[PDB]
Amino acid sequence: MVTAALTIYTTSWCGYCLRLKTALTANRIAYDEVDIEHNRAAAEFVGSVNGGNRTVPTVKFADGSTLTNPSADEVKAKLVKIAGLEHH
Repeated sequence: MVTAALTIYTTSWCGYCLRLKTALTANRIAYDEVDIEHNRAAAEFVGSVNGGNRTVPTVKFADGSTLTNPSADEVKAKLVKIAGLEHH
């Protein structure tokens, strides 16, 4: 029942993504990471949301908006408003 409201794009080819991924996990933020490395249809979509690039730690919220390389603070403050929980 842990609702992961964040769709985070990840790969095994990682570095900078892991930084944010560690931050969000330590911040008790539930996220769902994508299969794009193996799952091609979603990989192409990364290129779409970044705009010709495929930046790893791209997060798409339940809001539909994507944040390419966000700060953990932003994510957490956006999470609390879009989920309407853990806000207070």
